[PDB]
Amino acid sequence: AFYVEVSRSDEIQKARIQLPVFGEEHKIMEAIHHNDVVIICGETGSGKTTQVPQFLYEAGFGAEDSPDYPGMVGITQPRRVAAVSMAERVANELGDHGHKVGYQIRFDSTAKEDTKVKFMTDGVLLREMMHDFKLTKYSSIIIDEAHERNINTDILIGMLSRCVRLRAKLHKENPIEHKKLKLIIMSATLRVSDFSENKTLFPIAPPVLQVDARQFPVSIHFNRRTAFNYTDEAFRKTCKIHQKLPPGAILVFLTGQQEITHMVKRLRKEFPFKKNSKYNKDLETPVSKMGINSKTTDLEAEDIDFSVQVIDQDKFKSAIRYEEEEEEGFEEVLTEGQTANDPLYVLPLYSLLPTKEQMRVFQKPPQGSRLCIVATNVAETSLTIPGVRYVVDSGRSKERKYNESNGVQSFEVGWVSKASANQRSGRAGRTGPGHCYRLYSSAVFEHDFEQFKPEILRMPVESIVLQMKSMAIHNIINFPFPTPPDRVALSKAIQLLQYLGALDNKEMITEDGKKMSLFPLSPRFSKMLLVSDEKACLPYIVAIVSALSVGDPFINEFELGPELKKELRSKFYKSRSQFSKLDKFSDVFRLLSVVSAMDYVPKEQKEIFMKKNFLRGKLMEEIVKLRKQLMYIIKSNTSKENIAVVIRNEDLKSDIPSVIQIKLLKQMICAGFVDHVAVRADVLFPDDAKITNRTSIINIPYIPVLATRTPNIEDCFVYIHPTSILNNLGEMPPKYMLYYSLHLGGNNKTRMNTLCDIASTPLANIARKGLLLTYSKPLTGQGLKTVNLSPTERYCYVVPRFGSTVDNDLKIGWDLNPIAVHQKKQKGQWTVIKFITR
Amino acid sequence: EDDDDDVLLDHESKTVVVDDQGKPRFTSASKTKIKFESRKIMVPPHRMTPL
Amino acid sequence: QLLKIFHLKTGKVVRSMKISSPSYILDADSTSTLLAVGGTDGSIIVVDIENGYITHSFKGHGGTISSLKFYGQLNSKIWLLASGDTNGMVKVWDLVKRKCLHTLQEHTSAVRGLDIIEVPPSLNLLSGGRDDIINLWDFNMKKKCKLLKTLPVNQQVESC
Amino acid sequence: SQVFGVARIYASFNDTFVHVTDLSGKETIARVTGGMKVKADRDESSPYAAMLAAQDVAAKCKEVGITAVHVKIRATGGTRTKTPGPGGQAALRALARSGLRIGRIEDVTPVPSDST
Amino acid sequence: KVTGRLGFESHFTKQLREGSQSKDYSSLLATLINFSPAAVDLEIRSLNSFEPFDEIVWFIDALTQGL
Ligand SMILES: Nc1ncnc2c1ncn2[C@@H]1O[C@H](COP(=O)(O)OP(=O)(O)O)[C@@H](O)[C@H]1O
Repeated sequence: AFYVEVSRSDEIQKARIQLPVFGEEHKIMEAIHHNDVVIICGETGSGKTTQVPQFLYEAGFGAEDSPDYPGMVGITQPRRVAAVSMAERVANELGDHGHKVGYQIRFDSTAKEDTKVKFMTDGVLLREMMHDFKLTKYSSIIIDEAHERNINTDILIGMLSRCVRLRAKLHKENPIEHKKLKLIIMSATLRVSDFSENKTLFPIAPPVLQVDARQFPVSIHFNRRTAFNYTDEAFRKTCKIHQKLPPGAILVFLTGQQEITHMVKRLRKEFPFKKNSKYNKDLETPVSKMGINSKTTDLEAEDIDFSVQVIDQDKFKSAIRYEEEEEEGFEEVLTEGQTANDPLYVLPLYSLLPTKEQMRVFQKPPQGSRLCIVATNVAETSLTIPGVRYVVDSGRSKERKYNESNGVQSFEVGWVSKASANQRSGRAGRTGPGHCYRLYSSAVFEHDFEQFKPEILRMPVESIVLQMKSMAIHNIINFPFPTPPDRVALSKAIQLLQYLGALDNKEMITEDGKKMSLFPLSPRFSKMLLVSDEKACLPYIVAIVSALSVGDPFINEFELGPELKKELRSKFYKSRSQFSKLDKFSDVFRLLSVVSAMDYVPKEQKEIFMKKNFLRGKLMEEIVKLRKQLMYIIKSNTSKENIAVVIRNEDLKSDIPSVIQIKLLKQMICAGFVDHVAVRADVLFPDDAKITNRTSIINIPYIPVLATRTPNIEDCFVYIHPTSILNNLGEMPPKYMLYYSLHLGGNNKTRMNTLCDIASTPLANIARKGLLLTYSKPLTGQGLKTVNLSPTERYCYVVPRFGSTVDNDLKIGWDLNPIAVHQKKQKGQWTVIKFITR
Repeated sequence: EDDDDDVLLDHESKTVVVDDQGKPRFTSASKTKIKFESRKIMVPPHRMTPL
Repeated sequence: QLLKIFHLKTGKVVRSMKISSPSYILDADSTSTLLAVGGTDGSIIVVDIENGYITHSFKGHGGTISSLKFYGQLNSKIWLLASGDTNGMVKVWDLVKRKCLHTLQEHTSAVRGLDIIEVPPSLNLLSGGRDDIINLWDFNMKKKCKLLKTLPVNQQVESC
Repeated sequence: SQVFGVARIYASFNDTFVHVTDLSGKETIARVTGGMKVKADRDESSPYAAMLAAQDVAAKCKEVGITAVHVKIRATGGTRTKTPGPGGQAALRALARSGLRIGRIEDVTPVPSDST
Repeated sequence: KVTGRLGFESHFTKQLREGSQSKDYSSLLATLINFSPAAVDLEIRSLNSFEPFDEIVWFIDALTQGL
């Protein structure tokens, strides 16, 4: 009832006494006994990730004898590597009780039997909570390192607040039919007021506690320059460290799996072993390399490419131009017994490691060999390496970056914040007085490193609410987030998902919606790459979405546009009318064909095409870098073999589409941007349009869907951008056009980002999946009759209405051409199954 | 008022990527005819001209 | 007509393939997710069982195909196949490069019962038969050799 | 590379036999009749009975390993019908359909030179 | 085959929506009495009967204000 007797080993016992998380254990357990939602504001290097669930098993969480808390214990590491490492850690810690510890890192893994204090992953228990909205099983829930402000942590505590509210409400009247629910949140920083003292997240104010530790002096060293190749900078620095500096292990904060494996094999090459055992151990570490776990697991920040970034040396120096021999950290003496060419026990640590390389960090090196870790953010707050003294930091971590309405959308490696950078630097003075080497200047560290942002701010809210719908929570408009986003924007996100087909009219996610939610990309592009696996158009569509995600390739008006300027503009227009232009005059076939032209060129003939046909070098190289990776991503998710697909060369390169494939890709990009459609104003207001041929082509007015039509003239009247093939030829613009986005010019004319042209019927066929269009009654005035088969079937002939003109509250919308449908009479209304070809 | 007409309806590799739990996974296989048989039947030479 | 039943509460026919020859030998891996089946002509298809379809063809061989075996340790990069025979031979395939590793024509009847292990890539294998010879080999990854024969007086079927 | 059996399809009266042998003649493989498939005793010379009999022989012979069959049709001979009935063509059509390569169709029915 | 200028809806349901927003149905009933019985059946069999029941309670209130 009160507790069951626990036992641990002697050395781990005294280690728990020596680390300062043993001091506040009674105050924490009494705050847990007196209140459910308890906040802990600890840090890394303390011990709170490990020993607090042991404190909960001491307190009686997991004890069947207590009638208050007879349930499970769930410890929620957001990274599955952290989940398994702390699982084996507390399996060592509880010892004779240590068989009561378990892990569950993916969804296909279910609960193992021998545990009652089990580790898991954030997405794992969110799907668990989704199919168990009640959560009978788990008496307690531990949210550690929630300070990171992940989207998974945000959705996690946003569900868990209402979860613990309803569970406590049902429990406090009757303990028999309803048990307690003890929520224990941890963090690394102390800015936990957005978790505790937010009235939307918690109207009831929960108690806040601390239990931090001690740290030896960290000597931080900023370099006089900042190198371009940070890998070679860190490698040269770390060979000088292991050559000259006193003993103490190394942690190298670098970026990715490829660079980390290259640095690990280079370090093993520089400091090799003669012994076959250690040589084969390093061989096993270099052999076991990759894993993905695409769909049937949770996901992390190792998608490894969705990034349109680009770089150079003048770009880097112009970014850090505020920064205007004897080097810091090169002070102490080499110690005796420590040779300059000592063997190095090298270990990579990225999130895509196997378990039999994730356990090898915590093994002692051979004598005469110094330990070394080359890693990324797993060893920042969750994990810590017992024995490091030198840490060396590149200051760049891979996360999500996206800016709006301009086609920049990259999952790139930016620049880490000041708080997280100092948290990475504080691992130097951790075992003794240590040395951190930050691979830049302190002027750089001052300027471009911000102080304190959430993934819910860095990621689009449409993908955020699609993630919530795949996790099956429906009361999203009033859902308690720490940073609840713009309600206008998330209502536009729900409207956008209804437009794309992810959400029905009763707001439950479809199968196509879940296949959109699997993607680490925008909902529009995810719809594109889900739909275009039809009739061999996938290289064309992946070229188009790669071009829109990388940005504008055409050197058009960042330059000229008297004796050579005329000839250069003439040859520039000739390069436009050349192999850039052969198929139609819509807009975007040039943007397809310039990348299809990258197959018609040998590798040593690289610079002549950009330098002749006015293309940007780094963007034109990163689109043909991005195309392979994006085709890999969508082939991996939609093809019948998930992980094992590879991308050959010519199928990413090219072929040539004639007529059926250009009209098919036209309806594909319509499926991409079905709510960014536009009409020539003759078919809505032919008097105000003044439809004449001598009106300029960037003055024939276009009207978007869903926009308010007040009696002012230029409300919807947005115009064509000058950078299309219209404004360059302009004979007669087709009536229905597409755009990507809108940019207001200086003359108060909202110019466009026009894409293509549809007449009526592929637009209707695309919109049919969406919830844009509302059908009419069957119209058989002068035409041929509706043929039934049954009182629930119909072969009728109906006109569709796009922009919902029923009860027109100024949302402008237009009719289409009549089309023959095949209805099925669902629940009183007549939904449509398909169309009928002529 | 000109409406278009579009349907809009509906090799191998030499490497592995295994799993997070062991469990290897290989790439796709290449694609996969009846017989070449014959039958000789004699004609008696009184049903020859009808044949 | 190959079928697979998921043994769990969904006892439905998950996948169903149309194989070429009527087969009479199957083996799944020591791990899961690999099922090898060879017909009564020379064709040894192997199938990933999760998303069930053909992952390797292995035309390769001759005659109707006797017992065979996998080489599976979880999280490896080797993944061999054993591939016995009726006219006495053992033709070892891998699965990571789709190549015939070593052709071995040495037996006199149906090669039933062969097994693969490593002892410190060493990877010794052992192939019995309806003839009385068990005939273990060293079987290196690049080029292989032979060792002792040690001749049991049986008609060995599945010499584990 | 194929190997050959020999059919020896016996199109008897009130019964039908099919049993493939290796092409010596000694080691017979899978003797079936028309009786051991149907259950009526009236049509143990049925074309359907010979059909599934030849199907089962084809399955067992593909299990053993023979792929082609030199086929030899024998009627009951003697001073009797001297000529195959319907069961011979029925078994012939069945094991010509059932995935088995066929070679050298003949007639080995005995001829009497005027016996009794 | 197709036929242009069949824009959104027929005059019965158009006048029904306008009459329901205008709180009287007199012109709707004046049309409905007037036009042919085959057309009357052809429109009244399809009155869009589903979960908000706007069109069908508008029709019942129209016959209320009629008789
Ligand atoms: N799997 C493991 N095996 C052995 N030691 C570990 C393991 N994980 C963490 N440690 C050690 O335990 C100590 C306590 O850190 P930990 O509890 O993991 O994080 P925090 O300090 O954030 O609570 C650290 O010094 C770390 O080196």
